[PDB]
Amino acid sequence: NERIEKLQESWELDERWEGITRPYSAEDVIRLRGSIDIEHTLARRGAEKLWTSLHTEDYINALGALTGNQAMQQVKAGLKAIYLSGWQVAADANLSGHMYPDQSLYPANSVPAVVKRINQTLQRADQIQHMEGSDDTDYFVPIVADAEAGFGGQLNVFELMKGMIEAGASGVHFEDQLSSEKKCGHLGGKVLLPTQTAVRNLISARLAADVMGVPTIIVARTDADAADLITSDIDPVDKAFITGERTPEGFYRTNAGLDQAIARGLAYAPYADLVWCETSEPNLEDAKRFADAIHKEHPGKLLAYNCSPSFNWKQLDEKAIASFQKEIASYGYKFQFVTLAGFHSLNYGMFELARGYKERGMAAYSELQQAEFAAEKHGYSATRHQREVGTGYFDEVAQVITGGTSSTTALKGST
Amino acid sequence: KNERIEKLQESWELDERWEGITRPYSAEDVIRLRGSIDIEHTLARRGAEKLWTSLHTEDYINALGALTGNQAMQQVKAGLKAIYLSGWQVAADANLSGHMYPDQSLYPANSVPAVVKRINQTLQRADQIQHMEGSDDTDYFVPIVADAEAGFGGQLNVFELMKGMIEAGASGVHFEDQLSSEKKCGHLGGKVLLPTQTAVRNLISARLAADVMGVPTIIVARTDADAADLITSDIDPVDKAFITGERTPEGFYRTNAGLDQAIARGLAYAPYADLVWCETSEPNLEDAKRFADAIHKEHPGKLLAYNCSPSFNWKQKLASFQKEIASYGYKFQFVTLAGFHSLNYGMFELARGYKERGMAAYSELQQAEFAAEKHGYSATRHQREVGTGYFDEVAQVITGGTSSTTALKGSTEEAQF
Amino acid sequence: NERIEKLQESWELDERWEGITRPYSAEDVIRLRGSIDIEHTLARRGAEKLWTSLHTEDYINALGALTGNQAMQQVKAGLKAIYLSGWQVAADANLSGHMYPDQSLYPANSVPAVVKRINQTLQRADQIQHMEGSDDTDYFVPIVADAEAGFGGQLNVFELMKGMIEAGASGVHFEDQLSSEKKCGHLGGKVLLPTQTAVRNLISARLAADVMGVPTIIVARTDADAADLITSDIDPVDKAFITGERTPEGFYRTNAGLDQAIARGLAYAPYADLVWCETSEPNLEDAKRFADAIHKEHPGKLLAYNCSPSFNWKQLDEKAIASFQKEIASYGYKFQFVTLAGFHSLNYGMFELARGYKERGMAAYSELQQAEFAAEKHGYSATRHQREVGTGYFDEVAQVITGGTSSTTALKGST
Amino acid sequence: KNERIEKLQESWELDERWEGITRPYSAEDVIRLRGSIDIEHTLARRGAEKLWTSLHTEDYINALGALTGNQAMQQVKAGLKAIYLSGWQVAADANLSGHMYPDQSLYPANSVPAVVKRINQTLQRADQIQHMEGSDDTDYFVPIVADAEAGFGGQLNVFELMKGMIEAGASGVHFEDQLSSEKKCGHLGGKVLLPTQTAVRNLISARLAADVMGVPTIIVARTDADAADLITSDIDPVDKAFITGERTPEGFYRTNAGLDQAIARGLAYAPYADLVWCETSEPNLEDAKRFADAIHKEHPGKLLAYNCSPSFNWKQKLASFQKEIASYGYKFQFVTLAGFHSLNYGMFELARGYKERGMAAYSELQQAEFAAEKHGYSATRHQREVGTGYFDEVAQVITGGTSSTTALKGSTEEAQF
Ligand SMILES: [Mg+2]
Ligand SMILES: [Mg+2]
Ligand SMILES: [Mg+2]
Ligand SMILES: [Mg+2]
Repeated sequence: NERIEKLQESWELDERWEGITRPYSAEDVIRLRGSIDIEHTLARRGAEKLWTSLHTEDYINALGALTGNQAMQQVKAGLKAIYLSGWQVAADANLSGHMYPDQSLYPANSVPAVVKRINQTLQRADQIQHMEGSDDTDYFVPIVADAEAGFGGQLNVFELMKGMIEAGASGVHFEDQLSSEKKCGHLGGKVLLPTQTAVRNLISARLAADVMGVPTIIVARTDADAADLITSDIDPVDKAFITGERTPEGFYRTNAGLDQAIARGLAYAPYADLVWCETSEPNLEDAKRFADAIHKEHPGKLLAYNCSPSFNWKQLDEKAIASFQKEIASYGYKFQFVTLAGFHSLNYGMFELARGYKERGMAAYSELQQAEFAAEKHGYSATRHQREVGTGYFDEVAQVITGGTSSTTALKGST
Repeated sequence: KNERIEKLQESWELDERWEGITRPYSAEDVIRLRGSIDIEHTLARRGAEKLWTSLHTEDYINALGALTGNQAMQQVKAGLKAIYLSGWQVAADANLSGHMYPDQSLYPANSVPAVVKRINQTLQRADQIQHMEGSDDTDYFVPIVADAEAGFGGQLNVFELMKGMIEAGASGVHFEDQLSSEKKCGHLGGKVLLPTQTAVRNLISARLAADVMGVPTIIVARTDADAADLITSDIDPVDKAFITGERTPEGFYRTNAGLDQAIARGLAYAPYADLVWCETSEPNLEDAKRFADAIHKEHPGKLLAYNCSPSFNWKQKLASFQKEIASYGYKFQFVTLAGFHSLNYGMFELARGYKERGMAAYSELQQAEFAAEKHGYSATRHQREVGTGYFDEVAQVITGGTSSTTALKGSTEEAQF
Repeated sequence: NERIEKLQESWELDERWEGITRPYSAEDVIRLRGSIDIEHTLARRGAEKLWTSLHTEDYINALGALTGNQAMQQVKAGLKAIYLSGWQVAADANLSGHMYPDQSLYPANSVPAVVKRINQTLQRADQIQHMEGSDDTDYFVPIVADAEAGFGGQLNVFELMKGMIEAGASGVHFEDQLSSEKKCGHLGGKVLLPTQTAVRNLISARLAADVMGVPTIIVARTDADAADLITSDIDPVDKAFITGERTPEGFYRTNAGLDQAIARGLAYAPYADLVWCETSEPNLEDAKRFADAIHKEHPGKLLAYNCSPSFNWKQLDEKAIASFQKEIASYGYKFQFVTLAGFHSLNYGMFELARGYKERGMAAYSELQQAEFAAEKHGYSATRHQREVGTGYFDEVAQVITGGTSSTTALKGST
Repeated sequence: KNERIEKLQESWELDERWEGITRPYSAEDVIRLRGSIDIEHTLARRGAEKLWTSLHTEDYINALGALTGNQAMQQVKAGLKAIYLSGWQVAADANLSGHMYPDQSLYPANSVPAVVKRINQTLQRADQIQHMEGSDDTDYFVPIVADAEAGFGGQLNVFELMKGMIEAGASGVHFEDQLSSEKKCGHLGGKVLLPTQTAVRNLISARLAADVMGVPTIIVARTDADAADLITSDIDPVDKAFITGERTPEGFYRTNAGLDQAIARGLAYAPYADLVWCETSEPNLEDAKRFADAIHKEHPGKLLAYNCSPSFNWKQKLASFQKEIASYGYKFQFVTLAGFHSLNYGMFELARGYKERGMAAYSELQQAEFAAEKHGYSATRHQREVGTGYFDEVAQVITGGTSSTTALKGSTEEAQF
């Protein structure tokens, strides 16, 4: 009854949970935890640090990362969150090793492997700085990871959520698409789950976070803006949008648009810490519309916005773009992210370098290196590549093990 | 048995591929170790045949380090004729432990083979998108040259590692004469050489594995003996010329590190490898010429390999470097850590841009990506790049074309691109 | 047009494909293969060897294996196929490392990792025998692997099938359950896919087998015997069984039983090489019923039967059990398998050994060892444990590399 | 900094845990290497504390090799108080390459940690099923003792491996004094010893890693020097007593293999380990007594570890063996390859049964499983065993109990069991 107490208590009495329904008991959670409590330091400090930041910052902008090096540069650049894109993992970082489109094709433990990758890189960055006493950068920046539609049912979602926390994610996002026909937000052929089925996914995620004993941030996303199909008419709430027309597959045609997005947003809002409307373009008016509707029933709900590379941020005007993030943080969009920054950064950079190189050999490469040296004074250390990867950290381990007598120390003698 | 031994025996004596190569074992030994069936390894064969051919056809072949499928994919698209696979890059950002490590054989031994397989599956999906659309004649199956470090242990770990590289579809593999338990990056201190006889055993085990796998995989013998001023032992008469007599606390022996200790190693290894690589501390034309001249006196025409390392300050303005050393026999040239510097510098520049100017910094990259299209860059159309069109073609074939949930038709990539 | 030829030809003209519909062109397959052909020796010889065996044997009985050692003993015992149970992988051999029930909880590339495991063990067994010339056992025995419901949609099935072939499976089985609510055949709460959706999975698998250029054997399984729920009324064919009643989730109540099993079996039969009816008990009468109905429309269709450890093969009579397999091979069930033999073999053996050991120490262990020695003369080599794992094979590699001068050879000096 | 150094410094000087243990490094060094935060490792701590406690409380602790969660799970259920994790078994049937290997460090170095994590996740699910039902008071969190072989390389690979073991929730880890590139099973020929100073460095690196991970993980120093008649080098004065002068082609040195070379190693290692293990070629009571007496003269009460190996013909009928050697100080006793013999013999007996008598052979096993239930065997009810009841309880909590698709109600395990 005492482990149940120090849980039921926190719910009642913690501002962290104001405007959050949990339609299970603290008795249920402790029945599923098993007989002991396992601490998850990284995911707990993470969840706490992201929650603080979202209330103490004007807003928090992130870029997608599909490597720990990529995330380490985000953090050395001064970003205060990391976005783990399911698209990017599908494209270049999943456990199958295949390039896939964004249709839940990869094995469901792929994203959590990348979260652990990122945290292990950040820890090494922290270990190097600590040993040196060379700077006071907090490398443990919260990671917000894509759980797509949970890769199947309520129990897959549960397992996935447990995986994300084990890995040490600070926040996870679930979308109201059908796992079986899941797509990129900015592709056609999207299929919605009944509102109740999307709400059961969100309860599942939170119950998983409760069993793991961690206040992980849960983002509810809706695809209901473009999505004009749904799997069932079973929820009265959705009958308001169905035409009655049906595809061969059996799915139901629906009136997509900001109305459906808004219907989902208010339904999911009592079960999420942030709400996120996938949009087909970066329309300020629609962002404001979407926000207001949520805020009427859910005053000061933290909202999230995908500043998508699937948009042409130029066909949009130049001064509007410089001010977009500040402009939408205004409406309540306190977590903002460029989903595919890492994919475009990675492909653009290697294509331009390989072409410089094919055309002009090491001259081309010396342009990167020189660009690297000029960037040292701004906090780019990766130019000194052996230090960046912790060659100095492992030298110090060798000196401690050998009491200083090692002749095979790496850094002294290096060229 | 005599059946399979003879196809093998024939090819060893007839194919110009194995000219100037010794095998100190027999076809009978190879078939004894193979098992009762022959398993085909299509991409490893086609790659080894293509890489060899292009080494005897091009002025030279120049590569960059790839640490992801996408990176390798942009290298092919831009016109490069091989992919270098850096174990350093894998240590740092792409190994199966998920840790950031320095170049010291700390990662799990099957890591580079995993990245080889990744790269190959990316290239296969790139071809499949091209094939389906009949929209270009690009060969996306370019040879991968993979880092086997010092083999992660002895002669059997080398055997296993060499087999892994080939199953994953590597065309070339390099082994270095360092002690595995003390392995380092070429450009760090505290390198410990293996006795020469021991370095020769590893290249022999490497050739046994490729013969057993029935694939003519390229082997690059690498020596670290330019900067490495320790050897595990005085057992090999050939190494006594360079041993000072001084021992370390650990029991290692001091050697006179230099170009001569490298020339000694290069000539020991040249019979047992298809290319030879001397690691160097600076881009020195006269060391490269002397090392080449020393190798060509005993193996005229021997293919040589040069690491144009990012550990050097490319401020040698006396470019024209690749052409110059290619004229000395250096046909395979690669910038080991290109992938790490590209990825790392790239995100840092964008992230700093982003902190400062928000979505304006993102717009600049998009608009640089559109500008690269005339050069043949397609990743700005990213749904097509990762094969959304290919999986809609799979969907349409399964449903006979009634599929309602096809992806591209009604995507922001149709309207806005 | 010539790679299309040496495909369209095989279909028309190969007995292997008699009574098999492919509702796509050879043009479609070659459009998806890409520009070259990759040989898969193991999966091709496998598919050929299993197909031969099923026509040249009275029938083929298998046991479930969740390790390569387990499969090596099956083969040294004289079995001619191996059954890769999705249940067992869920229980003790999946890439997540968790014990799960049989509800598609594990990552979707888990089963193909176990097929590659098994083939790598068998190859080592073949390499040892070859080197020695000590016996002529064919260790490359066909593996028949569980693809559950494909872990999502038509494209997951496709990817999974490709995975199974890459791994070197000789046969794969897909079931007409909903991936999202998938269960063990012998559990409650089963949910059927529309017949057309189960038929699209099977086309998907075969198209994948066609792109991979391998005549992989495809088993269609139905859960329609116990399963009394279905996801949609969209297929006219299924309206014959729905009551019109609906659960909260939205699913449709159905009249389960041999009639529904038979409806699915004839629907799936033109798209599969074997048909398999999951049954709630080992009823000879129902097995015969099921067979006859299939054979009327599909004369001499190869059928498959799960002799399930979920049955009490004793509450069944003793002489009926000794003759069951021969009895049902009679009706056309030429592929028969004990799904969970490996799970029960593994848990029973370790529990009885640990208890013997707790009670009587090394005396207990010497009973196993003595049981092991008596079993040598029947073809159990694992008693000589260093040879079993290829210590001799790697010694011979060391002698070849060193030209015989090795002083660190393993076997000479062994105790 | 002084904060964290002192909790550490305190515990080293006060806790009876570290009595008779040297650290040749400082708390300051440990905190310098940790990073800026303390990460907790619950199962590694609770396990190390439980294993230590039970080693000072029980006549002795006896274990069998587990190579799967299920196997470990049956060992706990049957009443055993630890699980041995064999690297040999992992080589053979349970490593991350998926190959069958002999005991020679050919598998990927993160393999045993993966099996440690597997076993722990199985035990966690076993507890969760027990907890949910309030149906027994069994402690399923029994200490796992894991094989780190010779570390897969040098002092840094040992450091990394020791960290992996702890993250995965190992309670104890053993390191052996063999050369990694030549590692063997204890009972094969061609074992090559590391110089003593080198074996000591590895146990020091092992303790640094556990101190840095802030967990009191048990370390077992193992010596192979009873049968191993080669050493890599003559560098260590302590080893000159046993070196004959004869060198091998490879440069290894001949040593006088025996109990004396083992006693020399055991006493070198005892200061740097929590238990000491002498590998032996036969179950000899007088060697075990002499080895124990030699260790207890310098470290009275030192905990000792005995491998009751399946490589021996248990026909020593002069059982009562475990009690006898436990009386000599051998508190941790384990049958390394039990899991492999259990799994292998078990399927072969069943498969031969099955070829001969079909489903009658299966019925016998079922009926043996029912007979074991009175002893407390539950796996015959297999849907419950793998937690079908636990995931139906998860389903009911998510749906508030309207779930139609719960699994057990209307299963053959309800009716027929
Ligand atoms: Mg996504
Ligand atoms: Mg390297
Ligand atoms: Mg199954
Ligand atoms: Mg071992």
